[PDB]
Amino acid sequence: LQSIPIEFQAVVFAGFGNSLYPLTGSDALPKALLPIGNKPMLHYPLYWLEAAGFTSAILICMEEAEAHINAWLRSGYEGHMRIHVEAPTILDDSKSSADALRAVSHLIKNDFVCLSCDSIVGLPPYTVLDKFRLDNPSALAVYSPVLKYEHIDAKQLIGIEEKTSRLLYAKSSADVGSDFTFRMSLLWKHPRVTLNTNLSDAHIFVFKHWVIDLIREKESISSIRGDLIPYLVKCQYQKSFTVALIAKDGIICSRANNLPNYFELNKCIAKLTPEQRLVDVTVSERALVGADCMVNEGTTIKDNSNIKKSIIGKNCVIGKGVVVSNSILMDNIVVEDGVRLESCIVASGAQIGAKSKLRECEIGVDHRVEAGRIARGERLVDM
Amino acid sequence: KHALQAIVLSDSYNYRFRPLTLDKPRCLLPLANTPLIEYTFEFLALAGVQEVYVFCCAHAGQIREYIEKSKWNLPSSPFSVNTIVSRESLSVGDALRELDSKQLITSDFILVSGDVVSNVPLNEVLKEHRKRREDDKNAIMTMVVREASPFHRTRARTESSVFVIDKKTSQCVHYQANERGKHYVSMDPEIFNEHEELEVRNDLIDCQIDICSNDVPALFTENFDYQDIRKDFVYGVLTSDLLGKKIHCHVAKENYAARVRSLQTYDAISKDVLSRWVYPFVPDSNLLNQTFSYQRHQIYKEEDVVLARSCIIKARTLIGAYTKVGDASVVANTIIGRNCTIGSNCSIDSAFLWEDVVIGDNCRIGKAILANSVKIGNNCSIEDGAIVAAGVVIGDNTIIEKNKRLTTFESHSQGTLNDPSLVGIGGR
Amino acid sequence: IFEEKQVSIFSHLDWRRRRTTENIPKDIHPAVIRLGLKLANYKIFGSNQRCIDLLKTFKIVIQDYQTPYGTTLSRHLTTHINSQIAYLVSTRPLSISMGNAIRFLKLEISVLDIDLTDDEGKELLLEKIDSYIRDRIIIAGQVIVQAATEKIQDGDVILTYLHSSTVNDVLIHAKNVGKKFRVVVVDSRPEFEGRVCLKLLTEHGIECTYVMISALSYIMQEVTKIFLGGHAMLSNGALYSRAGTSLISLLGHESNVPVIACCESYKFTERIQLDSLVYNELAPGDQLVNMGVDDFEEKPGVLANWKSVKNLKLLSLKYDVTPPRLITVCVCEMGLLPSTSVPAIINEF
Repeated sequence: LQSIPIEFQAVVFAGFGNSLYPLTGSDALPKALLPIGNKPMLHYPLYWLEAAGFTSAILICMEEAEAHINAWLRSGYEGHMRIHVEAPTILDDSKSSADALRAVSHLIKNDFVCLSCDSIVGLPPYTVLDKFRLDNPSALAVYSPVLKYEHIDAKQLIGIEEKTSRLLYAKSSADVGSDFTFRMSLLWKHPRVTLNTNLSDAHIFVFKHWVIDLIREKESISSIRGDLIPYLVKCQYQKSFTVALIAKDGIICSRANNLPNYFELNKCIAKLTPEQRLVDVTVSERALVGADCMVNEGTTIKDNSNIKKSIIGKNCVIGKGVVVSNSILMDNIVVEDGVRLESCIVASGAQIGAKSKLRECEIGVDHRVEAGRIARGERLVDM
Repeated sequence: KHALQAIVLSDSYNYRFRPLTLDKPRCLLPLANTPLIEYTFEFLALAGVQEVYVFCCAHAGQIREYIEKSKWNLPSSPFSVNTIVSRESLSVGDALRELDSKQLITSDFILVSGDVVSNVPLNEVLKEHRKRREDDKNAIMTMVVREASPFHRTRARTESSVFVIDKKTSQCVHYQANERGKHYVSMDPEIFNEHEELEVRNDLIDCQIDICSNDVPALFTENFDYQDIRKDFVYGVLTSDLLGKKIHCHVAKENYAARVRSLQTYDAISKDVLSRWVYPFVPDSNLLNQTFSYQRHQIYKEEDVVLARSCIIKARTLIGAYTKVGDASVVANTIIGRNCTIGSNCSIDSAFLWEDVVIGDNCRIGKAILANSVKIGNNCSIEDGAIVAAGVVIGDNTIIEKNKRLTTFESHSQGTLNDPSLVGIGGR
Repeated sequence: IFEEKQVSIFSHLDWRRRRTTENIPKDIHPAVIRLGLKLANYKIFGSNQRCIDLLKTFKIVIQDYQTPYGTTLSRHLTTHINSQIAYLVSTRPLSISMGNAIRFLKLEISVLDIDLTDDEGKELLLEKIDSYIRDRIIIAGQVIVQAATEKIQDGDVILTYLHSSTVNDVLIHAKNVGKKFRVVVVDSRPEFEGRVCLKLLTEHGIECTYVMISALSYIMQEVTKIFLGGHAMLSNGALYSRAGTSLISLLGHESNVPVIACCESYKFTERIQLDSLVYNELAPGDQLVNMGVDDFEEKPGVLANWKSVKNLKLLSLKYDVTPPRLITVCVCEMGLLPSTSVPAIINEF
C-alpha cells in the first residue's frame, strides 16, 4: 500500500522576476501568480508535477510573496496537491534558483525534480522521468525550440552529443562572447557533437540526490543555469568529490515547453488557447461580440465595445466603445469606457481611463491611465 | 553534368620514400603487386572522369612511359591521360596556376595530391556538387571525407582534422588540422547565428579528395600566396581572405578511401587492401591480367608459385607468381612480388618484398621493404623500419638494425651493396 | 474476448507491450519500475542477468515491504509480489529463468509456517534469494565454465553465436588458462549482439573471426567446435535459445561439428514444444526496417511504412527451438549429460 518508498520529491522555485518589469515591482501579487490562461503561472508546473504522480511538492518562495502565494494555494489552486512553502529569509533579488535550493538543503533527501514557477510544460511527464530512470545520470535537463513570437531572450548555445543524450556544452549564446571555445579534450572523447542555437532552456531538471550537497559545500553556484555549466565530467577536476562516472543528459521535442522568464507571458498565453467554447460565467451584451478569446469570471463589458483575440481575467468590466485586440487583461481592471487596447498587457489592480490608447504598451499594477495616448511606453505610477 | 576532368599531382610525396624512388617514381611503386597509380586511375574511372592531367617531376620519363603502354592510353580507355612535366617540389596551386595559364580547366575537376586508393563512387558526390552550384556560384569546392573513429589506424596526422559542418547543407564552416600543442577549437561566434545547427566532427578522415569548380585555377592566380589546399586555401575561404565563398563537405559513410602519402600509410593501406575493404580493387580481381586467387585467412597466391612441403604461410600473405619458398620457412603478414626466391628455415613477418628479391637460408625478416632485385645472404636479420632500396645486396651473417635505409645510389641513405654489407660497405 | 487466433500463424503471439510509465499503477515499487524500463529497452542483457536483477529487485521490494496488521506477512506478501510481476510481464514477457525464480520465491513465501517476527521473516527470505543467486546461478555458472573449458583443445576453432554470458566466460577463462584457440563469432539482424561479443573477446586478446549468419555454410568449414548458451532447455531435450541457434546447430551437424549447450540447471523447464512458433517472443517489426550495416543510425527503408501497407508484414522472432538430435552434449553444473536427461534432473531438484 505504502510499501513503496519515495523515488522523487519535487521542488519548485518561485523567485520574483526583475524581468517582466512592468508586471513585477509588486508585493501585491507576485510573479508566480501572473495569469496565463486565466490561471496563475504556478498552476502549470504544479499541474505537470501532479500528473507525474507527485502528491507533495516543496515551493521555495520569496518572503514578500509568502502571504499571497499561500492564499492562492488554499483557495483557487485546482490540482489536488499539497505545497510546503518555505520562504527562507536569506533569499533576495540578488539571487537565483540554486541558493534558494541550498537554503532548504536539509529538506532534500531523495532524488529531486527541480522546476520553476514559470515552467509551462505540456511535455508528457513519463518521458522526462523514464529517461532519468533508464539512463541513470547525475542530472538531466530539458530543452526546447525557442518560441516563434507571432507578435512584432539572449540565444542559447547547447552542444549535446547526439545519440548518448550527453550534454557537452551549456553556455549561453552571449556571454563568453569573444571567441567561444571548445577544448580539444572533448573531441578525443565524444568525437561527434551537435551544436544548437535553436534551443531554449526549459528549466526542467532531475538530479541524483548527491547533487544537493555539491550545492551545499560549493558556495559560488548561484543559479542552476550557472550550476549545470560546472558539471564538467572530462576535465582535471581537482574539486574534492566525495560524491562510476558523471554523465549529464538533455532532452528535446516539438511540444509547448518554455519559460515566461521574459515578456513571453504574451506568446505563451496566446499559445495557451487550444480550447472550446468560452465560459458562461460572465455576462456580455447584445450590441457586442467576442470570439476565439478568453474571458474569465465576474467581468463585464457594455455596449458597443470589441474584444478581439484577447484575454480577460477575473473581476473586470469593459464597455462604452472599447476595442481590445491581441491584448491581455489580468484582474481588477476597470477598463474605462471606450478605449483602444491593441497588443497590450495590463497588470492587475490597474484603472485605465478617459480614452487611453495603448499599442504595444505594458502598464503596471495599481496603475490608473488617463486619456494620454502613447505607444512605446511601459507605465506606470511614480517612483 | 558532362565531361569531368581530374588533376593528379604525382610526385607529391616522392622523397618521403626516397631510398626507394631514386630508381622509379613513387606513383609506380607496387602497393600489393600492383603500381600505385593504377588505383588512382581505377578510382577516377569509377568517378566517370573523361580527362586526366598528371603533374609529375622526378622520373617523369618512366611515368610518361608507363602511361603510354598502359591500358589507359588504349582507345577503350574511360579517360584520356596527359602528362605535365614541371620543376622540383611542385606545389598544389602552382599546378593550378599553371592550369590557369594554360587554360586547361573546363567544368568541375577532381583535384588529388599523390595517389588514392578508393572504391568510393564520386558520381553522386558530383551531382550534389553541381546542384549546390547551380543556384550558388560561390560554392567553390566539395571536400570528400570518410567517416571513421578518432584513433582509427587509417586516420593518420594529415587526415586527423576537426570539421564543423552545417548538419543540413553540409557546409564546412570551420577547419583546423589536429596538431598536439594546440589544445583548443575556437571559431568566431557569428557563425552560430547564421547556421542554426552545427556538428563538430573529430571522427572524420580527411581524404583530401576534392571536387573543385571553374573558379579555382583562376582563384589561385588571384591568390598567389596560396600553396597548400588546406591551410592556405580552405583557411582563406573560411577566414574570408578569399571573399564570399562557400566550402562544402561530403561525408562518405560507406566504402573506403585513403591516400598513399607516406611509408606508414603505404603499410596500413596495404593491409586495408588485402582485407577486402577496397573491393572490387583486390588482387584476385586481376585488373592487370594477373592470376591471383583468394584463399582463407586472406592469402593471395598467383599461379606457378612453388611452395615446398613443410613450408607454412600464415594469414594476410600475398605471393606473386614464379616465387619459390624453401623448406621449414614461415611467411606471415607479408607481401611478395613476382619471381622471388626464399631459402630454407626463413621467418618473414609483416615485411614487403617487391620483384626478383632473393633471400637465402636461415633469415629473420620483419617490417621491412625490399625493392626489386635485392639479394639477402644466408643467416641475415632485417629488422623493423628497414628500407632496402633496389639492387642492394646484403652479405651473409649480416644484421641491419631498425630503420636503416640502404641504397645503391649517390646520396643520404646509408649503404651500398657488396657483402658482407654495411658495415663494411663497398659503398661509393 | 482478449483473443485473436486467425489465419496468421503469428496471430497468437503476444505483441502488447508497455514502453512508458504513463498511467502506471500506483502500488508498483520504484525498483520494479526501473527494471520494467530496462527490460523493455535494453539490447544488452539476457536471461541470466534478467534473473539476477529480478531477484535483487524483489529483495528491495520485500525489504521496503511493510506489513499491514489486518493480516500478516504470509498471506499478503505473495499478493504484493504478484502486483510487481504483473507490471513487469506487461513491459516484457517473463524469461524461463525469471519464471522459475518466481516459482521459487512464491513457494518460499508460503512454506514459512506462521513463525517469526516479520523482520526475521524478511531476513531469511533474502538469504536463499541470496543463496538462489549464489548456488543456482553464479556458482553453477563457474562450474559449467570449467566443465566446458576442459573440452577445449589446442588448435580449436570455436563458434559462438551472438552474445552469451556463459559462453563468453568459457572462452575468456580458456585463454586465461593458456589455451591456444580462435573464436568465430556469428551475428544476425536486426540488432547485432555479436558485435558486443566481438568487442569483448578482442579486448581480452582472443583471436576472432566475424561473419553474419548468412555466411554460416562458408565459415563452418573452419569451425571445430560450437558452443551455445541457452535461454532454457526443454524437457524433451531440445534447446530453446536465440532465433538463429537451430541454424547454427543444423549446419554444424552437417559439418560433423559437436554442438555444446551450456545451460544452468534452474533454466530447465517442464515445457515441451514441438515447433518454434507456439512459444516465442515477438520483437518490434520496425527493427527490420533499418538498412543493415548499423542499427539506430536513422536510415529510412523501403519498408518503413509497412504498417500502412496491406499484405506487407515485418516480423522478427527472438527465440528458436533446436531439436535434441542436433545437440551433442548439454553442459550444466551437474556435468556433461545427454540433453535428453533434462527431465531427470528436475526430479533431483
